[PDB]
Amino acid sequence: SYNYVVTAQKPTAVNGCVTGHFTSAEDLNLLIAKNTRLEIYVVTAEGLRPVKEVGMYGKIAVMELFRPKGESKDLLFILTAKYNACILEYKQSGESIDIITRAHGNVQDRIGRPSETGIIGIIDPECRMIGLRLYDGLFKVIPLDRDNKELKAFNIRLEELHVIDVKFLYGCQAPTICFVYQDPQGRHVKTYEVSLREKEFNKGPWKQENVEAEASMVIAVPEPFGGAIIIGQESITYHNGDKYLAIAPPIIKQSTIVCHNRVDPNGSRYLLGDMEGRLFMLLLEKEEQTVTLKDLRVELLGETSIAECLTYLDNGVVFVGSRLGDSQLVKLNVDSNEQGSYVVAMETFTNLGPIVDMCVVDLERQGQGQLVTCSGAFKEGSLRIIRNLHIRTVPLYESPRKICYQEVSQCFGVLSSRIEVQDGTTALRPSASTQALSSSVSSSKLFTSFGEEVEVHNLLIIDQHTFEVLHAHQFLQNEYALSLVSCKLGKDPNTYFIVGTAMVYPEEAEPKQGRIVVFQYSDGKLQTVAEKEVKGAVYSMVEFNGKLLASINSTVRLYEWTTEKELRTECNHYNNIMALYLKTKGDFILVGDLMRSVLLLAYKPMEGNFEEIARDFNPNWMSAVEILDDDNFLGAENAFNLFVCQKATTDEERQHLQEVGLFHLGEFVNVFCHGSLVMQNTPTQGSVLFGTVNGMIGLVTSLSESWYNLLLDMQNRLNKVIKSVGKIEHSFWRSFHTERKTEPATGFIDGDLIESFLDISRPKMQEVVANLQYKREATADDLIKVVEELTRIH
Amino acid sequence: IINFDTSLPTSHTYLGADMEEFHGRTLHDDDSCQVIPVLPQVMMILIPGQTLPLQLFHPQEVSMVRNLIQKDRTFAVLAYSNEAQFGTTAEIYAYREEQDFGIEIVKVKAIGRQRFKVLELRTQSDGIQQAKVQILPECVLPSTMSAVQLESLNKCQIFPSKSYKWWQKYQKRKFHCANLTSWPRWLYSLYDAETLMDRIKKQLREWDENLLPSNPIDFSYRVAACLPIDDVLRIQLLKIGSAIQRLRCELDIMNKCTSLCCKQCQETEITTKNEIFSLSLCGPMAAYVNPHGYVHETLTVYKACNLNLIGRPSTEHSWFPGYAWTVAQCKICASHIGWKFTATKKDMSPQKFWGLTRSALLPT
Amino acid sequence: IINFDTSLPTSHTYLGADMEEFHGRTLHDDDSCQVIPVLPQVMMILIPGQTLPLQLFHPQEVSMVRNLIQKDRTFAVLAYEAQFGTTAEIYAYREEQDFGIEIVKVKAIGRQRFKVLELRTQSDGIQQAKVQILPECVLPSTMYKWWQKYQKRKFHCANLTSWPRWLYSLYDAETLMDRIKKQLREWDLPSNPIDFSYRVAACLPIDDVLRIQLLKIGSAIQRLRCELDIMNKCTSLCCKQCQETEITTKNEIFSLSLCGPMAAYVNPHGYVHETLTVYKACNLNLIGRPSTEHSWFPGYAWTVAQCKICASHIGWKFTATKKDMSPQKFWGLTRSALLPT
Ligand SMILES: O=C1CC[C@H](N2Cc3ccc(N4CCC5(CCN(C(=O)c6ccccc6)CC5)C4)cc3C2=O)C(=O)N1
Ligand SMILES: O=C1CC[C@H](N2Cc3ccc(N4CCC5(CCN(C(=O)c6ccccc6)CC5)C4)cc3C2=O)C(=O)N1
Ligand SMILES: [Zn+2]
Ligand SMILES: [Zn+2]
Repeated sequence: SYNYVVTAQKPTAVNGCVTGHFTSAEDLNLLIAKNTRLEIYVVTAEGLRPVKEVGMYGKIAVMELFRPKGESKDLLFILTAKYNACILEYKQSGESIDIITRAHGNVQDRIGRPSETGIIGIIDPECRMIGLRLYDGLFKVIPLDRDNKELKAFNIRLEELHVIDVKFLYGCQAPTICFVYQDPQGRHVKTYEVSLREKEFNKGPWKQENVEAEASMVIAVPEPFGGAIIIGQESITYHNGDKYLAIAPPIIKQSTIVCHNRVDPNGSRYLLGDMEGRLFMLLLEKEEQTVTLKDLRVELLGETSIAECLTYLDNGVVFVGSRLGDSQLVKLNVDSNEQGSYVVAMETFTNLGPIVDMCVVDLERQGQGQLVTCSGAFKEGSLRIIRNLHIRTVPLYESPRKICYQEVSQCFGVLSSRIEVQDGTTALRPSASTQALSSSVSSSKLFTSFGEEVEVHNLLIIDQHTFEVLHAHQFLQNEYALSLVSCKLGKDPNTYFIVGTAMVYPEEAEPKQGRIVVFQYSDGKLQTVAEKEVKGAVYSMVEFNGKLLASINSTVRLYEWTTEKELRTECNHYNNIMALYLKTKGDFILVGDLMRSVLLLAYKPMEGNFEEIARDFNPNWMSAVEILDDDNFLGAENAFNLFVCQKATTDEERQHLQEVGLFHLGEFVNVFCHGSLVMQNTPTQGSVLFGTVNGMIGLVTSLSESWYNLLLDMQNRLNKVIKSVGKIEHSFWRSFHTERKTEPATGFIDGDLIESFLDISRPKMQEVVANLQYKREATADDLIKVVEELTRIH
Repeated sequence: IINFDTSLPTSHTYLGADMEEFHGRTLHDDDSCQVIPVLPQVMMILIPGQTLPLQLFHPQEVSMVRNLIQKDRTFAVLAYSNEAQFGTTAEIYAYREEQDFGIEIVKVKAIGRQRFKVLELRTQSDGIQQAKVQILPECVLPSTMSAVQLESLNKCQIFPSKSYKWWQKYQKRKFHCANLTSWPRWLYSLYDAETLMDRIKKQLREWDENLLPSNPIDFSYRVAACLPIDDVLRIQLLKIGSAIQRLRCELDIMNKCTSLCCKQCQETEITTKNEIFSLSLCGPMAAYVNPHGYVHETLTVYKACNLNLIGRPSTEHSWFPGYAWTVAQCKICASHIGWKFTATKKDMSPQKFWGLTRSALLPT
Repeated sequence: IINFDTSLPTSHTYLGADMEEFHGRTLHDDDSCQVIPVLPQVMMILIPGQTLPLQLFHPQEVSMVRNLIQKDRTFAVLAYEAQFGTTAEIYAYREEQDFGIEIVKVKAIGRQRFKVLELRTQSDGIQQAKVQILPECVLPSTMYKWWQKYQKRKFHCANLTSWPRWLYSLYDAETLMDRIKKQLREWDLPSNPIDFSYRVAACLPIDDVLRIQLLKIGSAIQRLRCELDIMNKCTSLCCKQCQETEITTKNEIFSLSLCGPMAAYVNPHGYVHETLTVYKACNLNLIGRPSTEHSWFPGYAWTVAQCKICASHIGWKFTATKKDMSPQKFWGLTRSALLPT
């Protein structure tokens, strides 16, 4: 197969952010790594002024600024999820700006296990080295002398396998790392010194100590305090040799603290962010003797969006980078409002991620598709309407899970979940499911502890013009609503919302009970028309030639809509695999599970049953599947890959799917769906939009062999002209990647690389197009036409 | 109450002491192809990590094993389904030749290491088969959350371990970032190695009141080897290549099974799954050798029905030291089902159990 | 040509050494009626004079044997319901604790026939048969060159009766014994016709009912005649289960022990097999490995053999452990698994 992937929406989720002096020695700069995009803004009194945006050939996992002696302005160290490490400089001359790669390399180890706490990266305050923690038991040191342009790095054996967090301590003449680790004895802080001359560890300056059982965060306090601050779920403690302080404030006991940022360069104030969206200030009280820390205290500053990271810019202005919601710029006041909150929101940066579901609808009857997506989670949940790129937000204040569109009723059916607290049960905030115009509760006759969280699931009918919540139907207690389709069944002319559910109880592992409920939205209200119990969870459902195909645990079942308006079984097919993914085209049914096992059944209408046309089982986590056409099946695979499988005259060979395409997308695709955002009515056939966890929307189409070969040759020619930031190979970037498995990319064209052909100057175009055969010899003026025609598909 | 030393059966002391022992595991790259001798008379499905004793007397196999001890101490055991498509390589880890009772017999204790698919068999001039096979790898998958995990709470991936509320906290905290995907936490729990292993441990302990390793791969292999299951599902588990899939299939098979009957007359219920108890530390069922070189997959149960005792008790070559055996056979059709083991001393326990040969039973 | 000492199988050296022996004979009266214990498990038509090796392990049987050595050393074996039987007298005995239990291994030489009057049981589980000692109908004289003159002399007076001279030559102990001995020359004895007939009857492969017949036959001449009819009638031996799988013929039968072509041997688990030795056997597949453990014929290693049509155990293949032995190989077929044709 020959496919072409392009990005219609770049990633929006902020996975990291730092602040420093990068662009100049006087301007204050904010650097944001979203997924693969680096964004450099200049901090100004008016807000932010974006100076540059760059694309990396890798997922930024570590990003830190540092200034070694003799460097006028900060350098930027970046590490990617494939372990490409680079040190970069910001070089400017006039209106031209570009990023110099001061050094680069790959710092992977051919053997070893990646940590279960993840990649950790740090820089010594004196810039004497860079320390990484990638595999258990090994601490990788990169000396930072200017002759290390290849980033040669050496490992050191760590006797403590389970390291939680690590930092470089300030005020140390010998590079010292303070880290928190866990053993069957509990959790302990421990400090080492690092010797580059002897290439090994030495005893640290102060002794090992025991800390909270769930202590998980380490802060390196600058001078004159020094020492470190260990933060857990109950207490905040401070260790510096002899000095030892501890507090157990009651305001942090509700949620874990997952990010921090120093506010003052002397270390007197810190900002802390919890999991739920609370923002605290931690204050270090200073006493003069030498200067020693007097006391600690925590003040709840307010509530922000669920913060992935924080950074204090200046003048009481804080940027909150969020993965689950829109990023924020918030002001910090000296006195609280009437609501007792010190935090005021100033600006909001849109974030479509995570996109868990979406649908293509032509709302305006205009021939231009629009994309409605379910974004965010918890209080940040939202609906997004995306069109040709313009985005409109509709906040729900609860998690949206599934979405479908009904034209006969002009409304969207959205599954949603909200978290309540057992106290009966109580809500935490007003949301769409509780602010609906009309509401109902499931009254089916079929079928804990204080303070615990419980999930309440709802079906919301939302108008398509104002996006007001017309109706809200709450399901049974302990009922998880999994699927949602809108379809006509049998001879009946009415359209329905069909919801598949499961009954989940903590004492049971695999659901044994579930329902298929049929709702009709008529004259402003919702009504259950049928309800069929099932011995298993209804994981997915589709409409199949006017019948209903549903996946119940390890079974696939065909239902018919009887004249009495009840669901009558037609046939069952049993599989070794749970049918999480259920796709239909024509009479062909694609069945997938979470372990990459793919199966292809077909329907024999005369025989009225299902038989296995083809099969392809191979252990790997699979996050989505799609049917490109009768023969080709697209899927998203672990490590952020895309695969394309294909359907000898031999029965055994004919029954096996052969993988014909592999690609590394660098994104976690949540949903595939057929559609487009461009005026309907090509060199390309088909259009599949996919949505990912980081908010990036992509398009996959199919090419001809002539076009595929032409664009592949263009790719190989461009990979020799384009200067990749960090000097990462594009062919290395796009190589299909998996745990200890790496293959070259095949069957896919990187549409972003191709579409970058226009940006390069004409001399570079002349360089690229030389000796390329169009059977005429090609010319840049023809490849311009080709690339424009390819770019006009989104 | 049990006080019998559960490490005694695993030693296979009935073969004897002073046996030569070897160390040094010999592994083959997990996707290549190799030529391996096939033991002719071993009609048994061997699963990795499972001991296999043998007493070989044919000159063919004796010469083979004498050669093998001087080379890679590895042979192949084909998982015949009726006709071989998959098998397991066994590595010799104990060895001794004797000239007992007028012939040279070589006794070897071997262990299953790797699985393979059978590409071709070639019957050498010796009447022996050499198998050209391709090694199969163990597909070890990462956590389902490693791809979608949020960095800021990667610090919360290390748990203090010491119970139900603990597993509820475990599900809540490990699969938090399951909110980013399109599936719930409980759905991901059905594919987690730890939860599957814990479920299997509990579900076994429901049968065996007095009731395994810690890594998921060894756990899955041990559970597959020690189940009261027929040959078809045994091969099904053998050809499954992932620890998670193997654990899930083991849990399903474990739930479904209900009873065991006599194979020649299927309506004669010999026992039920609740009598199965583990008298050895290797599990409820294990492979032993009788004095004439026939391997029996004996399953220990507490109570058996419709069995007639036959012959004198004897403590000769006993597979469970400290116990005798009386030949037990079905009372409806008089077909051998196993032996009835009894204590030779007082103060021991159990004073009675039944070792049923797997090939004489049929699940139902 | 045989160099193998044929007196080894008759001594049952597989039951071990240091076995205590009981010299002296005990016999009941010719017509007296006595009550005798019965071995509950052993099914066998024991013929007088025949040796029966036993290994009893049941507590009841061991107890009763222990109380027999105190009394007369006799017990009973029924023909099998049982109308006839034979008493068996112990003459060698031992008790041991081998392999976890108390087992008594003994040897019993059948002595006298009897007809069962009553069978009674005891709470101990063993049975007592109140029986009558069947007597023997010894008869007087009814009236090649040496035997030509013998037939000339002994049957002259036949001219005075209504039967020819030659016909009385078929009902004489000496002529019939000569014919039987001449027929046994190929295979390989007591002179008194009773003992000769008893020894001949116990070494035939015939099925059970024929043996019950011969046991109930009350005269020496009649028993000899029936034995000869059988030796000249039974042509082949076939699998009992199949009834058509031919195992061997009467020409291959040979006497490897001085007791005759057939003899009773006990295996390690106290099972009595009546083994017939033969040079050649057919239609048999060998199972397992050769072994010399508990070998009934010292210096030979046995190998299970079973019918290839039905996989029913027929016997064992004995193969010499050392070279320069004669015969190098032979077969021992258990009579219980055969059927003459
Ligand atoms: O805890 C335990 C459980 C018991 C187990 N045991 C002991 C044992 C001993 C011996 C044989 N045999 C199997 C083969 C064998 C069969 C019998 N034989 C004939 O000649 C023959 C065949 C048919 C009819 C009459 C006689 C000798 C050869 C002997 C098998 C076994 C066996 O499984 C064990 O070792 N320990
Ligand atoms: O010259 C000779 C000729 C051979 C003869 N021999 C040796 C011998 C040894 C042993 C048994 N056995 C008969 C009873 C026995 C049967 C096997 N066993 C199971 O457990 C078992 C049963 C069925 C299937 C799997 C295993 C143990 C008990 C052992 C019988 C015999 C016998 O006849 C002899 O002594 N010398
Ligand atoms: Zn039976
Ligand atoms: Zn037969």
